[PDB]
Amino acid sequence: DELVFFVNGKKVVEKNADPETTLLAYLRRKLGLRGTKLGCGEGGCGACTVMLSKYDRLQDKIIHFSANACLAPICTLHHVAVTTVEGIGSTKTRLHPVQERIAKSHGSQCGFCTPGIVMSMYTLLRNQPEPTVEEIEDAFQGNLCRCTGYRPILQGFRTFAK
Amino acid sequence: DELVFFVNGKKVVEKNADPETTLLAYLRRKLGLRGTKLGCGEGGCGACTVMLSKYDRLQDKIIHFSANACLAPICTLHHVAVTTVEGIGSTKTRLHPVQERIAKSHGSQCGFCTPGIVMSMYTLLRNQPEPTVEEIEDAFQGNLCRCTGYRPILQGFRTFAK
Amino acid sequence: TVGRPLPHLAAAMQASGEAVYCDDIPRYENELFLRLVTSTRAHAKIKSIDVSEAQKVPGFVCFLSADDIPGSNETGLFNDETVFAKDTVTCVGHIIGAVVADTPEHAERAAHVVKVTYEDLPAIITIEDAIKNNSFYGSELKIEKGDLKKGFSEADNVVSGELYIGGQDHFYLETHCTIAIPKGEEGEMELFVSTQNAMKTQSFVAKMLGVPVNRILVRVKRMGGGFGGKETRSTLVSVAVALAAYKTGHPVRCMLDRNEDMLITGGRHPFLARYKVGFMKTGTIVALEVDHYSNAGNSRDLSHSIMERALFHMDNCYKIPNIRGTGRLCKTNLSSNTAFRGFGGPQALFIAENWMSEVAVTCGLPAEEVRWKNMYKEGDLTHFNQRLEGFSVPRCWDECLKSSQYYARKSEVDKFNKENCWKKRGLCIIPTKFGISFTVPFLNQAGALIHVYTDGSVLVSHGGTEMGQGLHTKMVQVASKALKIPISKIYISETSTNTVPNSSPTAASVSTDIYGQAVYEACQTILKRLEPFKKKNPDGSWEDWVMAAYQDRVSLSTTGFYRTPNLGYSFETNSGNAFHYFTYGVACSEVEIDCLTGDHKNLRTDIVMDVGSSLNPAIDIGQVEGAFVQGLGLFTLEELHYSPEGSLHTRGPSTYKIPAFGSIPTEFRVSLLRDCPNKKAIYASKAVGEPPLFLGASVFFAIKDAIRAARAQHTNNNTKELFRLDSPATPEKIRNACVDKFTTLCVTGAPGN
Amino acid sequence: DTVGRPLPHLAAAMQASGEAVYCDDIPRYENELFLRLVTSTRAHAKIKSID
Amino acid sequence: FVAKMLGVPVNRILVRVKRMGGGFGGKETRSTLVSVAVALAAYKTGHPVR
Amino acid sequence: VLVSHGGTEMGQGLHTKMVQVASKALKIPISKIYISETSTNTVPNSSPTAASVSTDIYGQAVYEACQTILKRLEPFKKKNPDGSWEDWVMAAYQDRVSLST
Amino acid sequence: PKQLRFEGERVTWIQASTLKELLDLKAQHPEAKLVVGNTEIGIEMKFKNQLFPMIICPAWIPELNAVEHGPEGISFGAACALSSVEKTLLEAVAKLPTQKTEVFRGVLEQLRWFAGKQVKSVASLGGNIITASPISDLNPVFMASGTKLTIVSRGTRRTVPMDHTFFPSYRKTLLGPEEILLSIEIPYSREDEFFSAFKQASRREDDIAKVTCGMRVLFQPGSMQVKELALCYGGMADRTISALKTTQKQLSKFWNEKLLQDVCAGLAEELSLSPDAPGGMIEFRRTLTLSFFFKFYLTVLKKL
Ligand SMILES: Cc1cc2nc3c(=O)[nH]c(=O)nc-3n(C[C@H](O)[C@H](O)[C@H](O)COP(=O)(O)OP(=O)(O)OC[C@H]3O[C@@H](n4cnc5c(N)ncnc54)[C@H](O)[C@@H]3O)c2cc1C
Ligand SMILES: Nc1nc2c(c(=O)[nH]1)N[C@H]1C(S)=C(S)[C@@H](COP(=O)(O)O)O[C@H]1N2
Ligand SMILES: Nc1nc2c(c(=O)[nH]1)N[C@H]1C(S)=C(S)[C@@H](COP(=O)(O)O)O[C@H]1N2
Ligand SMILES: O=c1[nH]c(=O)c2nc[nH]c2[nH]1
Ligand code: MOM
Ligand code: MOM
Ligand code: FES
Ligand code: FES
Ligand code: FES
Ligand code: FES
Repeated sequence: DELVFFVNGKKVVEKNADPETTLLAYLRRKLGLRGTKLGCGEGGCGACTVMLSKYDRLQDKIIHFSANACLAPICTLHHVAVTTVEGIGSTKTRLHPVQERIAKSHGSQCGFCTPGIVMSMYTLLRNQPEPTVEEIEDAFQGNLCRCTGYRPILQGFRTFAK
Repeated sequence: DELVFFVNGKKVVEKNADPETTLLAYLRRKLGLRGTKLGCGEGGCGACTVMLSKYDRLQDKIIHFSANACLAPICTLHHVAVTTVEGIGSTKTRLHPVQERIAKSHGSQCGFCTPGIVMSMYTLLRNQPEPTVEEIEDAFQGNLCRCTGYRPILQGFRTFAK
Repeated sequence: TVGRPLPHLAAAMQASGEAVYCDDIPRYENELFLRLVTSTRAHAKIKSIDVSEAQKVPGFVCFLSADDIPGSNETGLFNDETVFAKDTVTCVGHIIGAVVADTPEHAERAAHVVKVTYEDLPAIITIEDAIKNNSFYGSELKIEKGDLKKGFSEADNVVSGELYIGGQDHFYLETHCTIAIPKGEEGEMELFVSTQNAMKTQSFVAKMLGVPVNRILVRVKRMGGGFGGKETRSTLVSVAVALAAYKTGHPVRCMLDRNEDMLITGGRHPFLARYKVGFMKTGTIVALEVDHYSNAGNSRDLSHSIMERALFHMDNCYKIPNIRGTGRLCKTNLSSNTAFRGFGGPQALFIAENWMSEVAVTCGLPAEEVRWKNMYKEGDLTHFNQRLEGFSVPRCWDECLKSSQYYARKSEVDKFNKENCWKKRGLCIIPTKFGISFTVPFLNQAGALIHVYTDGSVLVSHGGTEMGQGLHTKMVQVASKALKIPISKIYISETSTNTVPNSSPTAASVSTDIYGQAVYEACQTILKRLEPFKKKNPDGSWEDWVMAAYQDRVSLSTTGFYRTPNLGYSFETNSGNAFHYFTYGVACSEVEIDCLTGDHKNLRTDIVMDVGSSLNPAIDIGQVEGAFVQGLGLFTLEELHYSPEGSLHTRGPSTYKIPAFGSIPTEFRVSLLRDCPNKKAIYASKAVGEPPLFLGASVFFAIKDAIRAARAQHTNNNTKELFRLDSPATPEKIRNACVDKFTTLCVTGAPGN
Repeated sequence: DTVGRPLPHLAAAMQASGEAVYCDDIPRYENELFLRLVTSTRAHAKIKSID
Repeated sequence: FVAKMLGVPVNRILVRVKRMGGGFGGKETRSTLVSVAVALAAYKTGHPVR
Repeated sequence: VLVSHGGTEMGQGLHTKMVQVASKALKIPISKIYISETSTNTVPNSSPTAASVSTDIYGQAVYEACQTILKRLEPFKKKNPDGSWEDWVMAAYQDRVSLST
Repeated sequence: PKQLRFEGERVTWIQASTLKELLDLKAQHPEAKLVVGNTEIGIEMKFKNQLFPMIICPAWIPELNAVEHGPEGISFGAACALSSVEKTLLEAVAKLPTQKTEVFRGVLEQLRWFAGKQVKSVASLGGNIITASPISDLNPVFMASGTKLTIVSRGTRRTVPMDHTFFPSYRKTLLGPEEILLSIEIPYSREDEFFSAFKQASRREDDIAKVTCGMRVLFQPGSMQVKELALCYGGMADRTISALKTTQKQLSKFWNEKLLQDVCAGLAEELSLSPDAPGGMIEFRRTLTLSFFFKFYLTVLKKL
């Protein structure tokens, strides 16, 4: 059978899906979208954060949630739409405000954890356009940064509360 | 049907031969043996000179002749054995005397036409280990060199006569 | 823009995922993948290696071992390592070889399936085994000032004891990574590595291949973190991937998974310390004797220089008249430990703050009173006979006390502890100083290379690598000021061995200083050369001058160079400058512990750092914040745990806990000290990278304060007792020291109390 | 000191073996694309449309 | 010429030349008709191009 | 030794001739010297390789580069008259002298 | 929505669309590995080197995804994400009265400092339970609360409250080789019924030696007299265990100073560790078992 899912809005038809392929591997290495990073492969660092969207035949609504790409078998993603860091904005066209915020706040130093924190925050905003300081801070239990000490990121993102 | 030929002694099993594939394209781009060069694609420069070997069911013997690889369909090569410049020697192991000779004689300058002249001469020696000045000089009607003025090549190869 | 808070130049590309790290580089059509094969024994003889089943794995290309190497199998800083292990393995992650295959996946399957047959050998794992087996690299390092017998005779009280501080993994979000491209001519090779040390990557590859250094090109665009673990250890990947590239004639790459990296790459040196302090009832230190032991692991690497920086920092900010510090490097069957942000300072500084906290208890005085009494004055000499000029710690200290409202919050604390029974609070204020310069004098050198092109635009290149610290940003700020042109006209692409040769590793926190200087010189030369054309056309633009210089055949390219003046400490004699200057700081922290679970909140931290005149306040605050939270990680949270056989259990985020969003103090305030220019460095600034990490200890001791209080509540009644608390103070260690009706068996049996 | 002495071109042996790398001989990337110029068939003309 | 066509400062553009299989003047300037075209293709598609 | 200059190699043996000059200027074997390529990030603003003057002008640039290296190594040469090129080179690096110009 | 099938180098993956398909495939292939979020299987294949040549993904099946509010409590399909559990349960806590929500709040505590939005968004409930990690933070809760488990195979259907017999040996659960966990009903808290959940803050070995517990007391109507008492722990053996001897001994005893003394003597005896138990941390581990209970004891007294 054919595996059909979307990435950054674009249709992906995988005719020979291997059940062992993780979405991270698939983005980086078949699709060439290198924004999503490998940081540990065991679901603890968040560097591989993506947002997934599926229609839920139940809530009626389309849901959006965040996910670890290093653990997500592509085979679970039939009819699911992936959005990566490169799907929300770019210095070539326009940064998404989430991206510009972390950039101008000095919340990114080495930068390797940034795309996943961008995604962890971007997901929250998709589910709650006006979230609380409470909700912003807890949105990141699954992202680690070794560089910043976290204070600048939380401060930069706090501008999305009230 | 499968296409089966050999390159520098190694078996090549092409399961989906395209009739339009030239040997040159195949060596360079499927096999990544980049010592054979494109100079014209119309059989006039010799930059793409290889040696071919087939068993001839008639002479009894195996025959060795030279060929333009820009014009040879791989499809004519079933059960033919190709030898390229990387098949006869190398600075990594040992230069074949034909290579060492052209080098030490100042017969190579820019060097783009060298692989094919090496091949044109190498073929002559496979068919006549002790050729005459006459046969050496005529061996090269199909090789052009824009650099050397030919004199040093011929002088360097002359040491193969007598 | 110097002194203005300019965001990191790559930040927006980092935010978008356009910024290219090593593994993000596109693959060649024929590019291959390597996976290291690694020991599963601490100490053994390799009996055989069997590849049978790896060969059957789809896409397998070859297995590599020691026999495949064409040049030398002798590698390491001090030539004491193998590229591939031969007869014996000397630790659990010891590299034996490597599988090469067509996909990282196929590599992974193939490597996992290589059977090694071993023959176990006697094995030295702990510092304690190393001592008792007399197993060290080199002899004892020593600094001795004054006279001990007479310090100890004159002494009122003499506290002695033993301390341990655990190692640490770098946990750079990006693991080690190398792409090697073999060119096919003359042994040439081009390499893209995540490394702080492109000069050693180059040497090692060449030594291994048997080819001159001039054939080998090493490029480093950026790293996803270094913190020291890429000063040297990067070469365990680089050299292996190079060989693969040599053997197959194809491009080859490797990025390690986390678990490989934590096993193989080495981390911070654990220290054991045995100490003896002599003091007056006043709290004035009169003598101090400390023997240090580090756990080096199975090669020398940077261990010796680590113990030197430790010995230079065994005083913290304390004038100690009679002093003896020794250091021993334990030779053990564990991954070779290496550089980690602070490079032995943290460990020596923590040892120091440990006996100091005990002086103050033993004397029943408050800690701040005792710390202060013992503090260096402007112009005092260190135990290593270097003059302390511009000693700005008292300013840092007063200003920190004041804005941290330390005396008032101390009231709140003893208050909280009287009304709270199973929860307690602590508050501590700690100083630091940190020497700036590599301990080895020859590394304090730096080249830069500037081209100015004819459209007016500028390409800067220098020996330093970018790992998140914003080195390129700061360098671009200096060029732009030096040159008197907008930052927008300048650019740095990458670091490479073909632009700046023989560069020292990007380390020791002196990169802004030394590279800043080199770029400054480079700029200056360009300014001389343009002077005439500036005079001929005073109202013209930079572009006119530039164009007019080219038309007149004046070179628009130059090198730049810098040498740190006046360096050279001697361990015999005990004199000469070890450092160029010191960075200074003070932190105060408040924690609340739960005495029933050992858990804790960090409530508040206030930090005042002396950075001189920051080239970039944003970047420098960012350095203090980062350094501090890694120190907080080192002292309270991060714990590497090994089996009795020397096999690491802690091999990912799930069993190794580095600080998380919610770990950081609820109130996290950082200030840079105002109006304190530093004459000794580029534009009156100071190195900021490593010096703040140790301020994290401020949480260790606040927790120790909280534990003290819980013990006075529920155990004995010594206002003056000392219990041993090692580092890291994790939940376990914290709970156990809250000796109560629960930890003794309750029940109304009896024990302790 | 080899100045004045007939030293062979330093790359000759590699040129003789076909190890010497010219532009097109550089390996391709996995995603590498190929361009072919479209060119005029007229000496002087107004371009009216391209299809 | 690559920079001018792309509208980006010169310091963004790295040119490397190992060797040529002949020049004789034809690659003093005229080389750029290809170079500039291949560069654009690289710009427009974001892939390497030859 | 890694030599780089503005000239490009098209078969005329420019790199060969530059290597011969460097080796004579520096007083060391040709085997110790190499030219990899010509690039805009090593030598900027280069005139095209043309007009037959490349040996002349690049030769002279490499000569100058060499001279500066020779000044720099002079002290260590005097301190160690009987030592090898590799000793002078290493002794200069240990003493924090630039080996790039 | 039809069944899909994918084949690769070593594994076969069947994406089932119907509970019948699932139940049939498990009968035909009892060995088959079920995979919902992969957050456990993924680890096992990559780091522990397991190959399961045959995988079924039941993620699509309604039932397995359903959230039902019956009179006993709230039932969650075994495939619902921990984040749905958390969201459904947050609403229950905020809507219903305190006295009916002790267990839910227990579950929600374990759910607090547990993974991240990424893991919780794809990690299933059933997935956790069946994984049977000795340091699972949820099984101690389901156990102490007697959470009812609905387990199905082709033909058969049983419901059983989770108790100590449900985890027989390391990583094993009491499912037959054809059975799948269909759903999980987390119970409403009764009158005179109180609950707590605690966990060690940290973890140091892969799946051992992290103390975590669920605790439940039911009193005689309006009294302080114990009727049911359950103290379940992870992190003290190779599986979720229950302090059966200790709590049995306290039936119809009064909730006071004396009971505290007896329970702690009991807990130190019954959950005692040999000084070479896997995981180390012997002394700290003891201390958390008693200290956790003391918290429970103290908290119950306040709730009383
Ligand atoms: C970094 C991270 C942090 C974590 N932290 C914690 C933590 O703090 N506390 C904690 O308790 N856990 C923790 N976990 C584990 C997590 O809770 C479980 O991995 C998860 O619930 C498994 O669900 P899954 O959908 O991923 O199951 P899978 O990995 O897809 O499979 C789970 C197991 O159950 C079987 N199975 C699945 N569904 C059924 C079914 N319906 N019927 C019968 N068998 C079935 C599978 O065959 C397999 O054995 C963590 C995991 C990660 C990634
Ligand atoms: N973001 C980030 N900051 C960092 C590091 C890192 O890897 N990432 N390494 C530290 C270490 S170990 C040192 S020595 C200095 C090195 O860079 P500098 O010399 O420019 O300060 O920065 C420190 N700050
Ligand atoms: N073999 C060879 N010789 C050659 C060329 C060449 O392309 N190949 N170019 C010629 C031209 S046009 C010039 S201007 C000179 C330039 O190189 P030089 O300055 O080193 O002589 O090489 C000449 N000789
Ligand atoms: O020799 C060294 N001396 C140092 O001070 C240092 N710091 C990091 N790396 C270093 N190496
Ligand atoms: O000197 Mo920093 O690399 O530990
Ligand atoms: O000067 Mo020759 O390149 O035309
Ligand atoms: S790589 Fe760390 S969670 Fe995916
Ligand atoms: S900035 Fe380096 S890890 Fe976050
Ligand atoms: S390329 Fe000129 S003859 Fe084939
Ligand atoms: S060497 Fe240039 S064509 Fe013969």
